[PDB]
Amino acid sequence: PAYHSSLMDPDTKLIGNMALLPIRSQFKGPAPRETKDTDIVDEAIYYFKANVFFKNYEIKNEADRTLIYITLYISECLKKLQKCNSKSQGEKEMYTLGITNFPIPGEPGFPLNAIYAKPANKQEDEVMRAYLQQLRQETGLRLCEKVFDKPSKWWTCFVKRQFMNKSLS
Amino acid sequence: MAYHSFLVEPISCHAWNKDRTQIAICPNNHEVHIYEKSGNKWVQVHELKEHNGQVTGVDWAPDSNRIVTCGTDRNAYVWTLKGRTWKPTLVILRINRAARCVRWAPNEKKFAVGSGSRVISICYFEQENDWWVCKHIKKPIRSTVLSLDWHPNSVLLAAGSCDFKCRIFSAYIKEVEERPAPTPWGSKMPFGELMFESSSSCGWVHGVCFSANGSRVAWVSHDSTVCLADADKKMAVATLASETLPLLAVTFITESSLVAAGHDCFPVLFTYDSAAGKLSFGGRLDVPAGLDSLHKNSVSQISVLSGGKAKCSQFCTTGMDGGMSIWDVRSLESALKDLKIV
Amino acid sequence: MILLEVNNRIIEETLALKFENAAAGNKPEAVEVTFADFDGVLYHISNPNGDKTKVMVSISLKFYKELQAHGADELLKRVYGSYLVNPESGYNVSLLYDLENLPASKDSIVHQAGMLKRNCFASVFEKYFQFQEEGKEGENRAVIHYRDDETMYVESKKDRVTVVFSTVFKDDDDVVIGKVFMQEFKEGRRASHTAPQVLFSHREPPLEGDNIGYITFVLFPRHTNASARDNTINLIHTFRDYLHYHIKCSKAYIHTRMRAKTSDFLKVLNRARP
Amino acid sequence: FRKVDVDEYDENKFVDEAGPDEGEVDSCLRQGNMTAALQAALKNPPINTKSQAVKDRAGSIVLKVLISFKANDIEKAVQSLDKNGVDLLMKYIYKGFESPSDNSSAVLLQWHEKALAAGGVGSIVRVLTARKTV
Amino acid sequence: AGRLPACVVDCGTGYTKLGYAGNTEPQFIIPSCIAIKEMKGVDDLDFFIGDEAIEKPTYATKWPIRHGIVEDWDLMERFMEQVIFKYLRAEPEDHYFLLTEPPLNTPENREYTAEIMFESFNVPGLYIAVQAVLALAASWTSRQVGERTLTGTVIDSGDGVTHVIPVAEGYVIGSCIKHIPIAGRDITYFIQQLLRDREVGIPPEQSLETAKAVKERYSYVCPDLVKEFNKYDTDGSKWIKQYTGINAISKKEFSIDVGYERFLGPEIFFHPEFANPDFTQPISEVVDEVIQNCPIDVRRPLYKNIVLSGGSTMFRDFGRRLQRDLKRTVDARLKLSEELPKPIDVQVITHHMQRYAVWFGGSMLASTPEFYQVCHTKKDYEEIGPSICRHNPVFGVMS
Amino acid sequence: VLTLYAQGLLTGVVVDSGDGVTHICPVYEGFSLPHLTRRLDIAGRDITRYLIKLLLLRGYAFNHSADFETVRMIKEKLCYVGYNIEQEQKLALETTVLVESYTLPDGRIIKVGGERFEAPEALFQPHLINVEGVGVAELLFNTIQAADIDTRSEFYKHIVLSGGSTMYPGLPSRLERELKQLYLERVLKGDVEKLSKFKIRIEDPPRR
Amino acid sequence: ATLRPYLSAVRATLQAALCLENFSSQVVERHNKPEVEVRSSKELLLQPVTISRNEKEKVLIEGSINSVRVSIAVKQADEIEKILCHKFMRFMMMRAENFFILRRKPVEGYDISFLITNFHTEQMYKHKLVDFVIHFMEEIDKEISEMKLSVNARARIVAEEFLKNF
Ligand SMILES: Nc1ncnc2c1ncn2[C@@H]1O[C@H](COP(=O)(O)OP(=O)(O)OP(=O)(O)O)[C@@H](O)[C@H]1O
Ligand SMILES: Nc1ncnc2c1ncn2[C@@H]1O[C@H](COP(=O)(O)OP(=O)(O)OP(=O)(O)O)[C@@H](O)[C@H]1O
Ligand SMILES: [Ca+2]
Ligand SMILES: [Ca+2]
Repeated sequence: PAYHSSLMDPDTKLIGNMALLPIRSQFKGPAPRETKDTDIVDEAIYYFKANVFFKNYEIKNEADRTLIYITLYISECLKKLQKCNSKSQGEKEMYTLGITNFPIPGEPGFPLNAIYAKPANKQEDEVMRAYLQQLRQETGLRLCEKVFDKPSKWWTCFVKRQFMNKSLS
Repeated sequence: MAYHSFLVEPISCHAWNKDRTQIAICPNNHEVHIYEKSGNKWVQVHELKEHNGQVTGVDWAPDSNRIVTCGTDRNAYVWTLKGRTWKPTLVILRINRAARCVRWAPNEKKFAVGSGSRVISICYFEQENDWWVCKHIKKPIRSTVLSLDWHPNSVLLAAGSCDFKCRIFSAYIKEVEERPAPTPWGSKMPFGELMFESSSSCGWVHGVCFSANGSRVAWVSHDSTVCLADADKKMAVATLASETLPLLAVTFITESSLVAAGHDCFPVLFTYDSAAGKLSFGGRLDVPAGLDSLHKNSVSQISVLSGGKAKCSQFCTTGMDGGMSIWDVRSLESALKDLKIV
Repeated sequence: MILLEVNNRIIEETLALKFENAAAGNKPEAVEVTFADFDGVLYHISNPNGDKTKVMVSISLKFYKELQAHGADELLKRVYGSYLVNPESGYNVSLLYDLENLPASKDSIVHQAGMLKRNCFASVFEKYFQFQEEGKEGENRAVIHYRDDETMYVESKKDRVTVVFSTVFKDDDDVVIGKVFMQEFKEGRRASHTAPQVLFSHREPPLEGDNIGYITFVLFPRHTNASARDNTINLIHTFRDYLHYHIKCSKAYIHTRMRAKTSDFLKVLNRARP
Repeated sequence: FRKVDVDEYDENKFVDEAGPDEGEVDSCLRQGNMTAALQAALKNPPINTKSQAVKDRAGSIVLKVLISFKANDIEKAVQSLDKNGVDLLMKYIYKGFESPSDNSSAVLLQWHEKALAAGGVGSIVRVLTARKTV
Repeated sequence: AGRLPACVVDCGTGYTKLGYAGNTEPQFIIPSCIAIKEMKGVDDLDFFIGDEAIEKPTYATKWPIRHGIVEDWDLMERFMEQVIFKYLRAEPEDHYFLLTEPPLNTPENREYTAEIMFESFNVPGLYIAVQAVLALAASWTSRQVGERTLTGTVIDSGDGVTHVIPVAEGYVIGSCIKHIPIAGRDITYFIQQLLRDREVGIPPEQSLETAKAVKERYSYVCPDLVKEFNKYDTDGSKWIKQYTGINAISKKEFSIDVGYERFLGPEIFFHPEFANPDFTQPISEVVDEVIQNCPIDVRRPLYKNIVLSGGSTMFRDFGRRLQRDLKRTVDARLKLSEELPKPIDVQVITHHMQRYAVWFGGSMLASTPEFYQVCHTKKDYEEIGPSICRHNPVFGVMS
Repeated sequence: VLTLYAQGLLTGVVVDSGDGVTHICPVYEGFSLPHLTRRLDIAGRDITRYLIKLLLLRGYAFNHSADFETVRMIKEKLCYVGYNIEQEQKLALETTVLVESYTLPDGRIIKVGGERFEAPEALFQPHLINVEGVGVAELLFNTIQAADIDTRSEFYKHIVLSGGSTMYPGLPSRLERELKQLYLERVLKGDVEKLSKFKIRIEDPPRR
Repeated sequence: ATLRPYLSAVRATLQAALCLENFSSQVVERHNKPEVEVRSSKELLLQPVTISRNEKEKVLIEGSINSVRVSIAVKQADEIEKILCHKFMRFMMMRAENFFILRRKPVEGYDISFLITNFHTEQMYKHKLVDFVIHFMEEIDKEISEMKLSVNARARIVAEEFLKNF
């Protein structure tokens, strides 16, 4: 079957029913500081190529909702990164993409409202907003060094594919 | 004239209740469906599932509102309405072949079942053991009994069989009725006594019928002939050979006018002249798939819906085509300015 | 396909793949094949002594001695020369190809290998076409039993060579259908006045049972001379299998007709349903 | 013990319950009175004889008359018969079909066409229904 | 067996395997198609079959067989005309014939076949073997198998749909058969898309040709997708292969990089969802499902002998991957029970003759004396009729 | 005994055929007579098993352990007892009147014909299924002949059938035609004219 | 000139004979058999009749209360016609289950036989069945002539193709 995150800790935090998982990042956001050499973003990028072909994904825990989200976002990055023409130019569209306000759980336009819980109030809304942007910024950064050799056709080839047939857009 | 299709498969047999508000039909099945009329539509209201073989006959006792059925499964069941459901009561007929036809006696105290066992089972109810018992009329039946019809006196019974004969028997059951008054057919009527037997020796007798007062019995044979014998002219028999296919069902509509239908797929009229003692063709009653008749297959049953066999105003036909037609004598008379009844 | 092909596809392709590989430098694959041909012919392709660099093609004809009594060996040696070696026990003619020593143009040998059977039949016809061209009359006729119960007779005359076939019709009916095909061969000159004359009997053998048919082909110098000799041999030695083949294809055709008429009938019957 | 068809001796089985004047027919036939030949040749049929010979004889007499007629004179003859006559002709027309010889079936098919028109399919039915026939 | 070997013919939806009994491989493997013009004279004879019937300018190509069953008898009967007189070159009256059939083949189709073989070609004998039983006979050639048996689960995957067929003592448990909407064509179709979204220069009219080549020349089944995906990105040079083809029009060479599709292609057997929306069940589960449906008393014999047949089962490690995944499903299920039974031996046999397992099994049986005894003869056909071909007594195991 | 009590009797020979075995239980004065009570090794399952083998020769390969309950359905719905085997084999061989469609649990349709009467024929010809014996009908004959001459006629006029395996359409008629045969040979030693007097009717009541 | 009259007599005879009705067996308990086949109750069998065109072509019609057997003697002018007719009739009889009114074997003395039962006349307009038998008689005559020509037509091309290659 598909690949599920194994970062779910007995004491991991939650922002909605998504898992507020640590990330080794420098961008601002409520993500806990990460010690270990790998986080939910490295797990997402490592599982992408495989998982992207799947249509049915069983949410085992809240860590999977965070994983799903990142997998969907990577597809977004490829669409843009594809039309780029240098690792430096790619780094630009990556910041610009990370900033844009993509829809979030509970809004018209978000792909999995039946699976992701909606922010219960204005604070959760702001926290979640910020956690997603932090993930996006860091995702797009680490993903930008992979995709570039010249954006490798071995990543560009996925632009047309959608995890579970969904799209953050 | 008025045709209605209940299905495309055969309607093996039918029976209307007292009011002609409901009709039971066998859709070529092991079961019986009862339809009731609502406005200008037919609505199915019941399903009698009990026979474990095709139903061959159905008769509805008017006053007691009891339906009786017989089938190839060798059984017969009496149906009684308990609230909103019909419950069946098994009747041991003691036959080893399929039942073929059945008719309630006019007094509703007993019914008769014709079978392939070459016998007629006369059944009646004994309210001292709570069960239906029967007596068999055996001699001189040599083949399967295709049709039956009671005399208005609930004692004499007409029967047609594959041995080519139309007979009249006494079906007198002392335990439910009084000794019958004399009749031109004879004065002695002990159970099983053969009152009359046609002489012809060819053609299966598909249908038999007594007139309103019962002094005349008519039957139709496979050799495309129709006959009438009246006890008043010393049982003389008038005979008419047809130019068309065999008739399968017949009924009087007045003392001297018959209506029959069969493999030609349409009803016809026959009239009898007492003085001359001769039968005459009265004409086709259904004058205009691939056919120019209402029914698209053989008409196997006909029955009077109103006016009795003495002055019928409307009659019904059901056929192998699944259709049921209601004919109005009065209308038929207008539509056909040169028609002559009685 | 109306005319039956003269070459054996199994032989040709078995060889072509082997030469293609030998020529490419690959290590030889082992080969072991048994197969047949019309007239009770059995072939065998294999690696003698398991030496995969050597491929042998052998043929077995139950009537070989009769062909041999009419120049078969001499003719076969002319065509195959050194590829022809001592016959494999159980067979009559064996061809041997050293994969490590093939010619520049192979197809020439691949094509000739494919006609092995035909070349075994060749000499008997060249012998009599020869007689006729040298007016050597009186010579004994050749009798070749190409089947357990069918026979071919070849006799040369002053200006014509005759080939008479004694073929069998297994089914009692197949004889009739055969009379129809022969009747047409019989009047073929009405379509090809120069083509060979065909005579046919039904039980009675010519001057040269219920199921025996004698077909006689009269060949003229324009058919047996050195220039039309080969095409003529390619046609006459297949005649019998040509006739039986077409009789069967005739029955197959009638089946498609019967399938059509029956299907049509079934359509009408069902339209008779309410 | 199963080879004996016991049903043969069953007492519940069913059991069922002569000819024209040769000269008389030739008289009408010779004197041109065809219609009279027909009616005479259909007089007193061998319906109660067990001998198939006396029956075939009557068949021959009728068949002789049937062939003697002229295509254009058949309808006239057929129409002269009473329904019972038409019935009887039918049985004969059908009996003749059983012995085709010298194109007799050609004339019997013409007579059939006229008898049918006169008696209707019912006359055919009564041919199938007979328990004792010509 | 007399002087000549019998003819063995296995007609499949995509390819027909024909040859003579005794041989190890078929003498001809040709597309099961026939090209006709599109009937007076001999126009019924103007047709070609196999490859010679695929690209014929003036001829309409047809496929007489759908889902392994003959859909057009006219066309099928002619196909046999050339199979016998053109390719095999056998006098049909001198050779017994062995034909094959799919399990869902009706006894009616069997009589239609016998009518054609006896009425048209006059063969001296005919036997119609079930494809699954032949696959099991062919596996006997395998090392993994010690004693001959005709009880086993057969996985037949060719070109149409794949079938999980259970067989007990020679007869198929037809009521327990299961099909899988994934086969040779589906895999090529999937590899084709993987090539469109990445490689360039591929001649449009040769897309399927290239996908099918790559499928049979570079594909295989891997144990894990991410690890596999990682081996490629971590070393590229050792996992990215090169396929060059011939531009049919430019008559020139065009090369593309062969990558992920190598293992993603066969994967659809285990993750159908990758390419088929209407089907999600992994093959290992269907095999498990079929076996659990069979009588208890024969489930272990079935698990112990999962034989392969068909070109689509030729992918490297297919058997290994099937045995692993099936051992897990049965191991887990057997664990829950214990929580709330002797371990079940799951064994998937693989051999060299798989690409043509049926034909091979048929060739081996038709070379034995028993085959000639169980074969229905011409005398039998004449006296009893085509119904004697309804039942073809199984043979080969008991002795 | 209980069976006979249902039809208001005390004396008579009962033929009970179920799923496992068929018995012929004579009863006199209200109590069974074990000294005559014989047993027939063939019954329900056997006939179902036999139907499976017959359907195999027709091209239908059912699995004895997997489809046993399916064939039983077929057997109960389409099988019956021939009255005259010769006549039955003529209908199967020369026509399609006996052919009936039957849908299997998976949707596939099969045609069943002559095997409809051939399967139940085991009850009368045990050798068809490799079982030595005489056949339900003939067994019945002996049990009543090897008994009290005075109570022999009484038994013959009181044979009752019970058990699901006695529901085959035609069974009663086949027994009667078979008893008359044995009675005409092994008793009347040949003279047909005395056959008529031999009274015998088998009660095949509606229930049980 | 003699076909039309012949088919008109056959048609009238079928219409008269195809007047059937469901009949449970009076001989065998709960059985139901085409009486014209088992013939176990003489009173249920009608009189066998024949309609002949000539000494060769004819039709035999056997009726009973629930079934009718019809046997046709086809026209066969020569040997090739005889074997063609025999193959076609055999072709159809082998397929009698799809041809539900066909007999697997004809009555001795005929080429093909029908068995029309009450069940057939129940779910199929009898006049349509009558039509079919008449249509069948004509159509098989034609198809046979088309087969005869085909064999001859193809025989000629086959003889020419071979001969013209020398
Ligand atoms: N080496 C290979 N690896 C993977 N697939 C292969 C290989 N060789 C052939 N195939 C595929 O096998 C399939 C054909 O197999 P096969 O001949 O068994 O099927 P078939 O019998 O013609 O059709 P079917 O069995 O579905 O009715 C084709 O899809 C072909 O591409
Ligand atoms: N209509 C039928 N026709 C023939 N056989 C039937 C019919 N109905 C049921 N059977 C068979 O009868 C058998 C079951 O009968 P029954 O219930 O009397 O057996 P049982 O009493 O449970 O066992 P036993 O009588 O052998 O001790 C089964 O073989 C069943 O298939
Ligand atoms: Ca296959
Ligand atoms: Ca019991």
